Amino acid sequence: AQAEIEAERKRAREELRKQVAILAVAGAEKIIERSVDEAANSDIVDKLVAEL
Amino acid sequence: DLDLAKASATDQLKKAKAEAQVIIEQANKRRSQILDEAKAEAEQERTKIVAQ
Repeated sequence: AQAEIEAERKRAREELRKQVAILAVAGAEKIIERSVDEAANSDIVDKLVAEL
Repeated sequence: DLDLAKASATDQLKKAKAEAQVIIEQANKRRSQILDEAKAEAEQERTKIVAQ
């Protein structure tokens, strides 16, 4: 009975982890969409071609 | 006299042996009741704890 309860508590935390991560990246996508910059875009390109 | 005495022995032994078997049957009835009641009490604790 105590093993059954602790296991469901551990499941609830991993469930809650599944909930935030999806909506977090789906929000972070919008930070790109509203915080991307052409100098930062050029910074990405110029960085990777220098280490390709 | 000797023949009667030997037959009286075999009655006494056989009767005691049979009484031992019904003594054992009643202990099995108690055992099977005590363990079934243990399971039926324990489940009503587990369900109460997990519902809590």
